[PDB]
Amino acid sequence: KEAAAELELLNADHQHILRKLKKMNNKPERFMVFQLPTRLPAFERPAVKEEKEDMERELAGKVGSIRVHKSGKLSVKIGNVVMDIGKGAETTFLQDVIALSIADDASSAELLGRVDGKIVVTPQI
Amino acid sequence: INTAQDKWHLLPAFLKVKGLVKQHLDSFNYFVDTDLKKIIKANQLILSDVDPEFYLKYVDIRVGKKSSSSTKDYLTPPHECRLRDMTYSAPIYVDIEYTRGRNIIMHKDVEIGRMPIMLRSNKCILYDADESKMAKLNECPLDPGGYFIVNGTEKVILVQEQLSKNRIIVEADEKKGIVQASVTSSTHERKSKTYVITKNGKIYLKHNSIAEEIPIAIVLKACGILSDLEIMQLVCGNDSSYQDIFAVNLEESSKLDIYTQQQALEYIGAKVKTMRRQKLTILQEGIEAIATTVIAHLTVEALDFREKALYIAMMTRRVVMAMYNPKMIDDRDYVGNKRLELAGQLISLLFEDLFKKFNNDFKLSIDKVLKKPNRAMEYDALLSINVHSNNITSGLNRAISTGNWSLKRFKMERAGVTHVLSRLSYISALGMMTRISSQFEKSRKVSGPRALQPSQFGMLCTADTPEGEACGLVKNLALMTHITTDDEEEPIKKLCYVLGVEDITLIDSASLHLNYGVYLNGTLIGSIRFPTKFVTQFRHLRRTGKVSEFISIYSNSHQMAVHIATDGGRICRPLIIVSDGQSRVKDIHLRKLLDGELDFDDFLKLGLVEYLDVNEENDSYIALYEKDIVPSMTHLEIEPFTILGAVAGLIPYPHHNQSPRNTYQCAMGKQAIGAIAYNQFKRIDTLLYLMTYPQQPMVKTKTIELIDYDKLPAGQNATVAVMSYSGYDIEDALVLNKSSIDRGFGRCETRRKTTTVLKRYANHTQDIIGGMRVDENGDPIWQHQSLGPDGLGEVGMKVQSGQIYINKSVPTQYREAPVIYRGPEPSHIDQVMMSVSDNDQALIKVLLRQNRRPELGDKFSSRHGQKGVCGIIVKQEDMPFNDQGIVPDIIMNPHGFPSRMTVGKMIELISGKAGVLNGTLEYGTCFGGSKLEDMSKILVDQGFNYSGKDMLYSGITGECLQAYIFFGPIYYQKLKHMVLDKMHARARGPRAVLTRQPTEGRSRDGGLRLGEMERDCVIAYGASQLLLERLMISSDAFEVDVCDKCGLMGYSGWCTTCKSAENIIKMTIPYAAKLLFQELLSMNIAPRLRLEDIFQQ
Amino acid sequence: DATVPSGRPETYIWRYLPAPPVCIRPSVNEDDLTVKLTEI
Amino acid sequence: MIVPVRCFSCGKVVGDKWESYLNLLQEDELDEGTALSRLGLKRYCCRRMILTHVDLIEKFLRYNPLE
Amino acid sequence: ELDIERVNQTLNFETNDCKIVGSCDIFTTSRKIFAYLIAILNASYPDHDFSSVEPTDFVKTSLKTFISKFENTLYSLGRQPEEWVWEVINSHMTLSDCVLFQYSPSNSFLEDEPGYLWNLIGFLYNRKRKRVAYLYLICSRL
Ligand SMILES: [Zn+2]
Ligand SMILES: [Zn+2]
Ligand SMILES: [Zn+2]
Repeated sequence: KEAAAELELLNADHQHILRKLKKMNNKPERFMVFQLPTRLPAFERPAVKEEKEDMERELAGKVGSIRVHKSGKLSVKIGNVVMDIGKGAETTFLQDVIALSIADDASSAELLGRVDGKIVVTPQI
Repeated sequence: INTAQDKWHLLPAFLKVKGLVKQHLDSFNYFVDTDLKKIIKANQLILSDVDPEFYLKYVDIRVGKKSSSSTKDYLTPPHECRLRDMTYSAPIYVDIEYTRGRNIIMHKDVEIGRMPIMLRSNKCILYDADESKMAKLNECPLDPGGYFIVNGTEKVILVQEQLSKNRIIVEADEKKGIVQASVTSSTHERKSKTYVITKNGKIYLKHNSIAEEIPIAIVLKACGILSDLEIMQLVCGNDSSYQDIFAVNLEESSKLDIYTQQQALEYIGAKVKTMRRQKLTILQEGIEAIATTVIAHLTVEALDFREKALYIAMMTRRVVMAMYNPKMIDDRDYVGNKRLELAGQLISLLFEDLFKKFNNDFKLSIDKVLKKPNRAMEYDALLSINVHSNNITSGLNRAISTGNWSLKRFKMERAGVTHVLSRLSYISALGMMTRISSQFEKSRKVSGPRALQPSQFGMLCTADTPEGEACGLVKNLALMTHITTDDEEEPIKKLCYVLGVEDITLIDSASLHLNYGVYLNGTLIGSIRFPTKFVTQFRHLRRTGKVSEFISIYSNSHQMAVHIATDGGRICRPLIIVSDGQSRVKDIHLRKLLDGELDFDDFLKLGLVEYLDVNEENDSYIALYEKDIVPSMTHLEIEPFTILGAVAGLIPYPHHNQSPRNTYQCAMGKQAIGAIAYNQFKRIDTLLYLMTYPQQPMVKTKTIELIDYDKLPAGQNATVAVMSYSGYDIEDALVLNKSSIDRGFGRCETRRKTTTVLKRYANHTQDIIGGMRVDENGDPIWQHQSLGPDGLGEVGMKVQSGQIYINKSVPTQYREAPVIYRGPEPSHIDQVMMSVSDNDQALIKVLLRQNRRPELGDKFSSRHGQKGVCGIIVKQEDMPFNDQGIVPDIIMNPHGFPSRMTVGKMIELISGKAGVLNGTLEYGTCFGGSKLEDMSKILVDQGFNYSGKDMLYSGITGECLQAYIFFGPIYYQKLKHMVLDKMHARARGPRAVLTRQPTEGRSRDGGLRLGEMERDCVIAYGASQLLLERLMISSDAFEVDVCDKCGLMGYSGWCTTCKSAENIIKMTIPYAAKLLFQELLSMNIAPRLRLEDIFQQ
Repeated sequence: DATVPSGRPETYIWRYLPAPPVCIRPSVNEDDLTVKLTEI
Repeated sequence: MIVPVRCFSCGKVVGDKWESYLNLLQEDELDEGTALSRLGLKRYCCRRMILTHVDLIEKFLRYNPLE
Repeated sequence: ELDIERVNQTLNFETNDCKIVGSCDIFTTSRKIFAYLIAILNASYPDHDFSSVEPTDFVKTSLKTFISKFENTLYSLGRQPEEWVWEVINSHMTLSDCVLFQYSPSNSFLEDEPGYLWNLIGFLYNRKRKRVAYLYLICSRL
């Protein structure tokens, strides 16, 4: 029964990730730390989905897409590999902000924003 | 053509490429190919303190091959090393980088000692020998290998099992000793062991490098966790029942007024021992005690004490759960909590410390030339290597041969690490392999480690164990098992973050006990939100072989954890994966497995079968047969009879017997005698019991097909009439046929070796072999009848009880010290071997042969634990006979069946009888075999009764017996316990020079001890002069001279402490009481005898 | 009970030490006691 | 190691029926139980003499001095 | 060498509450020999001057009398002294035709070392080979 309970809670976290992403739009300087895998597919050449599946950074932009499925779910695809997504850290209690460090002589701690939550993306093994 | 009963063919596919001695062979192959490098790299460089420029570093290492040689070196073959009493070994070629003069020089192929190599491993010459090369090298291809030949004696390193090393184990009892071990062991970077104990309801932290134990709140503050609310959130959570239990430990931190990590570290900085070298502060010490002193496998490297603080917090959460519920404790005897330490692991402990002590003793002699004169005369530093290279050889050889384990660096003093390989049977050589030792054999308890656990289903053999003083402390591994190989875990850790854990430095300590946390080898790593999706995607990476097999993941629920173990020494067991109620191995795969292609480990790569750990069997639900697969199953047994090991597969129909009976067979299959090897006539061993005409069992087993037992069997098929006869078979005695023994039923043969070494001495004089001593003409005297001209006895001649067969003489006078055959029966010389050992001195081994037949008193047994002795031998016209005229070879009493409940012996006889009438050998394999309802079909087909009961006539009176006699072939095996080697008797003989009582042992003249419990018996009879005679008059009587005024004992009728022979009385006394008094006078007490007259006046 | 002349309490201090007979400690190889007496 | 000359339970001579037992199985092949009856081993005490005989003299003779 | 290493492995051991450390060594580097041995003493213990006690107690005793109690103390320490040692030190030095000396003064320089019990120091001068062995045994207590 337990795999069904984690299915509906992921289904509960898929509406809960859509509200907290759409409400967060255009509220300035209010962030969300969210976890990607350490190694990404290559983009000078596209590593195909089953090849990135096997072995398991400077980039430009428009590297992926957060697709909203018609049924109830969401799935990040980057390049051509397809990942799955869930609000999967915890309901955090410790309060979180983001601070920019400056190296040597313009030395400043710029306070950017405040973390809403944390969502994770895993490869769809 | 293929069906549900054909998946057992994976078991010959498993054992083909693996074998049964792989836990010895793979470990030694791992050591000489991987772990030799990881010892050289751990201490590569030699630093000369005098002139810190003359360094010396070892580039790499290899055994048995020079780098310039394209071929492996010639080794003396393993059988020649048995005969010449050498050590079967191989040279360790290191090559070296050193400094000489003013430039550095590489030198190639320095031999540093010799490594005693295991048989059938990579460097052994028996590796891939095609059974015609075995014959040239005089080796048996059915020999298992897996052992060492050290000084001729073949020695096996047993499988040791320890408790699980780097994991947490919770104990408890009444009086509240809730202790928590964690025996930390990074190789010997540190070897440490912490505790956590509750005293007075207050949690402490004991460690053997601390003066007095630290409370628990001021040691998490010694780590980074100092907020003192999160300590109530790392060990309690939101559980209100646990917040009461830990709240006493909070205020104790305030009671010592400890509030910061600076002040917390300074508490334990003044509690340490072994302050030696640096004179650093208590801050610099207390921050070092958390670095690499308490939990040593979790070394910290920087400021972040987070995951180590989370370690001690998750230890003390398991304490608080144990205080609340006292049943949340860990079984110390559970098989998942064990690690099996194999032979490569032990030799890597041993070879490292000798290479430590090599490099220490080479450094303290590399400076004994530098600080001495002839400064300009440089030296190559490679001429003192052989000064200490005979300590690598002699320390490896001694520790295997003695079995002693003296490791100064590692601090372990284990005894009984090795054993001599047993050559009683073919089964003894294979039962001494697959054998597991334990740590409990120093201190005693009741009903703990001696009870078998249900967690050894398929992992350990459920019947092969000794009976008596070691029942359940020696144990045996099953057929389809595998011991896990230890592998790297930081690739496995980095796979966990990609699969969706988030790191322990990223997670809030408040909400940590709401999600399952993953545990890579007991260490908390992250916290997954969706665990069963994480576990399913980790099996799927293992079944596709991306991440390795022998990497087990299991999702606990009460701990709410997801454990991932990858360390070595776990016991796996292959199972067939089922999915959605359907076994994944279809009949197309068994069709491919039979006809050559797609072996075992193609069933692993293609995702069909799977190794399961003991722990991963919790997260499973395993079907036994294909008809039992319900949709909630997740595995299927390859074959259920592998619950039993190698020795317990000899039993026919074990599932019909009672279970203590199947355990007595395992001890007695190793004791039965038959064929040993194919070079059993080319070998000269200490005691070798053979059988003349051994037969393979009529009822056999799949398990003895696999281990090739029916090519070197130990026993004969006796015709057995189960009936009561002659009254000489009452309580386990068995009636025997005389005409069977005359034809060779049960007739055996003993072989014994005798080694003399003609040692040469420092006086340049040598032991010599004498000559034939004739008398009165050219014929020998009695003691030289079997001698021959060169003093070594002639091959084929009969030696008997007093003659000489090696006439050696020691020193030019020669003191004659020949060997004298002192046996109660004669024996023919069959093999005299003249050779020279390694140190160039003579070595004579003489083998002596003796034929012997069943006497009254030899032990026979069936394969059902029914040991028995021969009670009478009967003339064969006195035996009962059927219509065809068959008489039994053995008659067995019907009274050994009802109390012992061996119904599987009643099926061995019918399957044996129906099979021999059909012409086919039958099967009595466990949970299967041939069926009684169609063995009784073959048996009516001939015209015999279905039940195996025949109408026998009486041999004595001629008449029909009034019962039908259960009659047919049982396989009997003859044991080594023979009454010729057990009957002994002593009238008078040698006495021990101290106690002057008769000597000890059997192989002396003798002396039977009458001790402390039969003395009690004859006091109870009141027999007082027997007790006087049996204890004093005929054990140690001693006429002594006491003095009457002193009470001390004088010599020769003369007292010494008063110089007079005047009042000396002469008495008879036990000599042990004389020896007592003169040991009391030396301890400065004086037992003064007060005497008196016996007779009234 | 110092009526016996060995009663006296100073007889419990090792002034003199008896060397035991060689029957008590033989030599097969020196004995453990024989090597202790010489050391004393 | 080599075939017993006689059956143990009867004394029927079975040592001359090992060389001929292997020829009935190897050529003109039979199913090991009519090759016994063709040699004339009726009693089961005599059939078990050569059916469960493991012949070890052939393997022992591989390890002699070549001579 | 190897045999010298063996006979030094003999002479270094420790029993229950005693620790004996001594060895033998042979190297070529009665009026002129008085300075020839104090340099051996200085190199043997580089923390005490031995140019001070010049008219010392060199008991010029028989080497057979010396090896007698040198063997007796190995019986007395549970060692069972192995005889080949006395050929090995012969085989490098020609033990027969040589003279023995012994630094045993009234108060030796080890009485101030804590844990000192007794010593046995042997000098074996050679003439044809100039090979002096410095056989020394220092029994301590720990
Ligand atoms: Zn007296
Ligand atoms: Zn016969
Ligand atoms: Zn017969």
